[PDB]
Amino acid sequence: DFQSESYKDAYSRINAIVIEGEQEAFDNYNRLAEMLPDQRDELHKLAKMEQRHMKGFMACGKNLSVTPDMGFAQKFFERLHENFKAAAAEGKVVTCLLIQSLIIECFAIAAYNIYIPVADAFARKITEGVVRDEYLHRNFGEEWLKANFDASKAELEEANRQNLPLVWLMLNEVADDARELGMERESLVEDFMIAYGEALENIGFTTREIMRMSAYGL
Amino acid sequence: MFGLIGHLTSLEQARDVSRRMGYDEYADQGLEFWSSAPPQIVDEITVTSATGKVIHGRYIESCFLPEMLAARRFKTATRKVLNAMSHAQKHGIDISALGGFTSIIFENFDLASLRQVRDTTLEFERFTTGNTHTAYVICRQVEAAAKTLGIDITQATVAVVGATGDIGSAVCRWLDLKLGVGDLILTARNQERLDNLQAELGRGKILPLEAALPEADFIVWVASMPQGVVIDPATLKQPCVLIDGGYPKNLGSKVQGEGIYVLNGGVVEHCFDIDWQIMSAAEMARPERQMFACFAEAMLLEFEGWHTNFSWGRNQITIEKMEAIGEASVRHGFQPLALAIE
Ligand SMILES: NC(=O)C1=CN([C@@H]2O[C@H](COP(=O)(O)OP(=O)(O)OC[C@H]3O[C@@H](n4cnc5c(N)ncnc54)[C@H](OP(=O)(O)O)[C@@H]3O)[C@@H](O)[C@H]2O)C=CC1
Ligand SMILES: *C(=O)CCCCCCCCCCCCCCCCC
Ligand SMILES: CCCCCCCCCCCCCCCCO
Ligand SMILES: [Fe+2]
Ligand SMILES: [Fe+2]
Repeated sequence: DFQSESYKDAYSRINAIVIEGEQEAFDNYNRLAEMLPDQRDELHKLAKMEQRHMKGFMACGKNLSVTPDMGFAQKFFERLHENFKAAAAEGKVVTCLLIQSLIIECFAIAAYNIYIPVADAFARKITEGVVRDEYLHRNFGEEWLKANFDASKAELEEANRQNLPLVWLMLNEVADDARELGMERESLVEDFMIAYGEALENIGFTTREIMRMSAYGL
Repeated sequence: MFGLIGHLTSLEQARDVSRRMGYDEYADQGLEFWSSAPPQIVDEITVTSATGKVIHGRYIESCFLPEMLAARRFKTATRKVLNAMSHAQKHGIDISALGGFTSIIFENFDLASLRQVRDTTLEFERFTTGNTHTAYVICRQVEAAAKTLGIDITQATVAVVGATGDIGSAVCRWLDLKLGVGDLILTARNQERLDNLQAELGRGKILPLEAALPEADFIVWVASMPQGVVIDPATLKQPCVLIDGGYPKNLGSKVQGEGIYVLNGGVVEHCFDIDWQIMSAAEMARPERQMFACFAEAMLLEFEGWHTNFSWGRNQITIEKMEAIGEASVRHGFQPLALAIE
């Protein structure tokens, strides 16, 4: 499993996406603080957890011979960024939570789960740690929206329709490079849908609702 | 809580069943969508025993499709089963039947060594293949069909297609020592397992499929065929009783002719309606009353509080286990599906 040549090329922008993603969740969790007063402290701790993951994944590029493409990654996330930027700037917290704690977290759970069995051993130990934190972050969105379910349901449905299609587009853009790191797109969709479905269920959506929402844009 | 882990027979059925129950997006998609689809609880079930005990259960769609095997999507098929079993466990289901090919995939791809599924470590005592009940039911169906048609089973020949299989080997053991079948034709692909089953029984002629059928008064179909084969009635004795226990059906066509009797193998009927609509999809004759024997085994384990992997692995089913599940099957109100006449 020679992890040199095109592996580093593919890794050049996959590693970038993971850095910028961990960055985006840091920002997004700090602004969610600014948005939900009686809960800034908890949101700052989760925001800090993102900080640490971002540094861990710089190391994996520094363990291989890789300098990430931060520009490609910022272009990768700009649609999700703009949607989070605009929901924040309109005070739409329910949309902000769906984007960050549901969509982005499940994107991370899927991505890392699929990564761990085919990483280099150094990257595997790091990824192994971060994945457990992402499950509790998703739990923040879940409990918030679960407690505020009736109030948030209509907006969750709208925000799912506007944002979940972006996951499919991003998973196709990044599809080729993901495969050469040993990551089948088909497994990524599946793990994403499993993680996303379970959160929607805990939030209080029914199976029929989940199956309609989870396949939107696909 | 019991669970029923199933799958559909083909993409076409997956579209129809998905076309029903709403689900417009799940019913226009091809193989690749199902290959990445997550397991889902799509039905909640309540069953009342003849004893009056009320149990509750859940149907889990694994999203496995037989076409995955023919398309060599072996890792896809492996994930469908592990994801479904993980899903049953996460929902706290005590005993779940691995219906149809989900148990075959489990054995054939050594899924036991993959019990680590994301967060979860699979607990195998929470699952059963349901195969002990299935083999018992199929044996009772041979017995009853023989009597219905005035055939003497002690002087008849029974070909078992998939004789070395988990279900097939159990059928053989019972047809031998409990029913006293005249002749047993053992039909399987792998020669070593055929030799070993013949030795274990102390009887039985091993014959490839194309030579077995013209010799058989009864053909029990319990093969792991993804697709199903076209048998011409002209190849068969008269009478010939075809008990097709395959899922998907081992008979890929409607075999009919003078002296030919076809019976859906490994199906039981309950004395009470069950509220649900999966067996409606499953194309039973009376879907409110009838179901696959493997699914009925999970209900039986739950009726009895036998929260264990009662049927597990391959070639491990005994006559004593078949008797125990059979006694419970009768007591809780289940009866083997019989030949339809008139
Ligand atoms: N309640 C019900 O109605 C149930 C129905 N079933 C159905 O019946 C089938 C048998 O179940 P199970 O015993 O778990 O599966 P197994 O894999 O244990 O049984 C299949 C056996 O039949 C033989 N076989 C498979 N394909 C062919 C073929 N094309 N031609 C000849 N022989 C073949 C194989 O022998 P070899 O090893 O030599 O290849 C194998 O040992 C399943 O496909 C399932 O769909 C199963 C359980 C319950
Ligand atoms: C025993 O081993 C054989 C078990 C057969 C496997 C299950 C077949 C019956 C279930 C199909 C009925 C309806 C399923 C609904 C699927 C929903 C898809 C969205
Ligand atoms: C290290 C694994 C790389 C997987 C590549 C799959 C596509 C890119 C996924 C990026 C997900 C980053 C999410 C970070 C947010 C964490 O809260
Ligand atoms: Fe993170
Ligand atoms: Fe996170």
